[PDB]
Amino acid sequence: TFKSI
Amino acid sequence: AGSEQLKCCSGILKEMFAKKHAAYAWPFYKPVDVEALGLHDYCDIIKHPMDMSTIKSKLEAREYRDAQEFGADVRLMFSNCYKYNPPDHEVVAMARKLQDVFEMRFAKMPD
Repeated sequence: TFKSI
Repeated sequence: AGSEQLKCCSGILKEMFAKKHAAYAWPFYKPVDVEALGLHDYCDIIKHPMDMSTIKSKLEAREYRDAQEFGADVRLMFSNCYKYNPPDHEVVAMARKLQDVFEMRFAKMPD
């Protein structure tokens, strides 16, 4: 999942 | 007291911004990017976003009456992360590591 890169 | 504690609060936030913790602190440096793919529902779920730069700005603008208010914003930041994300999300483990730092310093603050 994207927000934590 | 009120005065001394908020100076400690500034020190705590400074440590949270330090290289020492950057590996897990960085998702919290700036407001969550609600324009990015995956975050289209962020504002539906999180009514009061918070991040370290906003807290730094609040301290500097003297918007906290005491350590308690500063602490409430730091914990808001963490709670937003716990609320929005699945508990197995990598960003949740990062929040906990950063929160370990905050809670320990905040607690050890003189009284």
